[PDB]
Amino acid sequence: ATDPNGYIVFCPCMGRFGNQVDQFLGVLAFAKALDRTLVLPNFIEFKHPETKMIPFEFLFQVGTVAKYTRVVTMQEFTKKIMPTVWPPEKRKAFCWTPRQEPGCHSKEGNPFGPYWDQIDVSFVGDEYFGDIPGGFDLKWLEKFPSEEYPVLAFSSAPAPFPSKGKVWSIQKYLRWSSRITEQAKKFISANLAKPFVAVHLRNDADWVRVCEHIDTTTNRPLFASEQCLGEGHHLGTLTKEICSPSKQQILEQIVEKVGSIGAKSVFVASDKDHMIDEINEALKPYEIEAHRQEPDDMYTSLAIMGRADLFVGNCVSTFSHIVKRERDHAGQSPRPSAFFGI
Amino acid sequence: ATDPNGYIVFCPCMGRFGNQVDQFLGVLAFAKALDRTLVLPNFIEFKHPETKMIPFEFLFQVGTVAKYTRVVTMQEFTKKIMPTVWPPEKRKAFCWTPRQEPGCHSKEGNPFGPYWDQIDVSFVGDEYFGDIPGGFDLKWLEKFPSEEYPVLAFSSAPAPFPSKGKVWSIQKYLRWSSRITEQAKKFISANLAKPFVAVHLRNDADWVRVCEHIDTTTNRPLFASEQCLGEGHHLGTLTKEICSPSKQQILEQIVEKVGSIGAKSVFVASDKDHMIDEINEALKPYEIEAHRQEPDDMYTSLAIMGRADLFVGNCVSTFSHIVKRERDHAGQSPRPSAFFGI
Ligand SMILES: Nc1nc2c(ncn2[C@@H]2O[C@H](COP(=O)(O)OP(=O)(O)O)[C@@H](O)[C@H]2O)c(=O)[nH]1
Ligand SMILES: Nc1nc2c(ncn2[C@@H]2O[C@H](COP(=O)(O)OP(=O)(O)O)[C@@H](O)[C@H]2O)c(=O)[nH]1
Ligand SMILES: [Mn+2]
Ligand SMILES: [Mn+2]
Repeated sequence: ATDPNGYIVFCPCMGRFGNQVDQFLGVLAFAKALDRTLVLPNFIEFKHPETKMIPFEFLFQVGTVAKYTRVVTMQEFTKKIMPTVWPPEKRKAFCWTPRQEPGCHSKEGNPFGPYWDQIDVSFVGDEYFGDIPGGFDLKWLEKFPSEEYPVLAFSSAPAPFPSKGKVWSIQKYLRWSSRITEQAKKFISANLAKPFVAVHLRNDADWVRVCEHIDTTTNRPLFASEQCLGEGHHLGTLTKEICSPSKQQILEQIVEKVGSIGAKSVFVASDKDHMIDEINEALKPYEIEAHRQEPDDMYTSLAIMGRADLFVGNCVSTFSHIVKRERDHAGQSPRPSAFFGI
Repeated sequence: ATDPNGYIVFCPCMGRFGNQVDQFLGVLAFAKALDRTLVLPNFIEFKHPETKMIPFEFLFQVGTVAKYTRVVTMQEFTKKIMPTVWPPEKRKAFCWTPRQEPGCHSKEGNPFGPYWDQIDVSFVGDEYFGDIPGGFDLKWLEKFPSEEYPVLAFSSAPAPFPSKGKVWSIQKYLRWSSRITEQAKKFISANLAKPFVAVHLRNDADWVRVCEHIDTTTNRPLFASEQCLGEGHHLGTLTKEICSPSKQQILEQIVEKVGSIGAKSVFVASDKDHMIDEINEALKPYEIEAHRQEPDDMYTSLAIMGRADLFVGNCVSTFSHIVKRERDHAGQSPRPSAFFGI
């Protein structure tokens, strides 16, 4: 049987993987609060000639996320549930309010178009929820009953971004697929003498520009920055030094952390410059080396960093934030983490 | 001296004139609640080779709107206030939350680009307000103090659409410019024997398509439809017959209303087909005629309809809704109105 309360389906249609996971935690909480089954999203990759959709279960374990709230895979929804529960005629798009005729416009642009195209979904009308007192920070049952609205479909994730502290613990329920876990275990065993320090070096050209725009006087959250500076930055000011450490600062801090734990190796995950030769020179006095995956597979890198004896991340990066939350919440006790410039 | 509490400036960047006015009422209420001076928006026309900005005071009287809340013209803001109060470096865009790197993207598309271009404004950073409990349905003072944030700038009007019943009475404070008022008075005196019925015929091709999409089972508000069917349509179901009356239905109802008030003329405002010859044939038994402006000037048409002995509008149209609110609220007592199919 299908869920009498109905379903929620959405596109994680903002940003790259760290942003998608950040909003997905909020959506999980939203679905549980509404008591509707969540269709697990396809994640989205952009580093290809075309946008590419990745099934949830390629990356994470369905069994584990189900321990938080009721879920179904996109494949089950698409093949088994949709045809009778949600036929083309009742496929309505849900959004906050009409936007610039005025409506949700759920399939314009990228990845909005390709995401819904992938599952052969087009929308035939709009439903608005901006007038519901409190929005999605959980009337919804009053406004959208299951019989007429079996599926709530959102082209934008119905979740805050950046994520609120309240949902960070939901990362406990995102467990890497067995394939990724095994790839991580194998790389560690073959390459990384323990204890090892794992570091995230976020350093592509677009990033340095993001950091150089930091306005220290207004000191607002930027992406994941509350993971080290607290809600609304109550613990301090976000600086360029934290957002984009100098090569010198990276080396000094890696060497310090190697010393602090008696590390026997270093793992580096990077979007661009892994600094392997530079780190290796700096580590010569300790007779250990830094190691990277070739090529650098983002998911296996996240998994390796979650398994590290010590993780040093980038406080602003939502990609680092995945690792921080996993280390904080996957187990019964947190595994230690630090951040550059903190 | 300038307002120590600061300013609000915004683009009425959604839809045509009826939509812009509908959101402007909500923005007026918002500015009064925040106790900031409102920069009066340029309105936007699209029926030209390029988007065209119209100063507020070309259409409405500054003196009258000021009786509701503190306001300044765009010209005063732009020439006298902006240069010292809000220089390029502190021009931040305000939006609900980051949108697809993630941010407000306040100048992408049309009329967003041309609107801010017109006043030589570019933005250098973003501020978000989605995390403020209750949104803009008036913490704002706590989050955005006047000293650092002298000007809150919104690329989307910080107001509901369609407008809520609570702000409809603000139309009392939108009084046509003396130029428009005089044009209306002259047309009435020269052409329209009293008492006269004024009708709004919304009938361009795009409109009939809007109406044909009506889902009577879900019966949600569509544009201005709550002006005749009440909040959330508590009074009835929106039909195609109400949204887009047949020519036959238009004629029958005009003749009925002419009879009801002993009308000595009819005025027709239309976006497309004024039906003058057809209405004239139908009015032959009464020996009166229907009259239109050539060309049909939308603002003078609104003003004429506000002055009519009886107005028959289109319940779905936000353009008709301007007339309904003016007739309800400009004076001490409402002037009578009706709608096709109601
Ligand atoms: N491979 C690999 N790609 C990365 C790394 N770091 C950042 N990227 C890439 O750039 C992206 C990040 O944008 P998002 O994860 O949203 O993280 P933020 O942009 O860091 O908040 C990440 O999905 C990968 O695609 C890494 O360590 N490895
Ligand atoms: N001139 C003239 N233009 C009209 C009339 N009615 C609708 N239009 C045009 O089509 C537009 C309406 O879209 P908007 O006013 O937002 O009204 P809705 O689209 O009717 O909610 C209106 O601004 C004019 O530009 C009319 O009676 N006269
Ligand atoms: Mn990013
Ligand atoms: Mn319209």
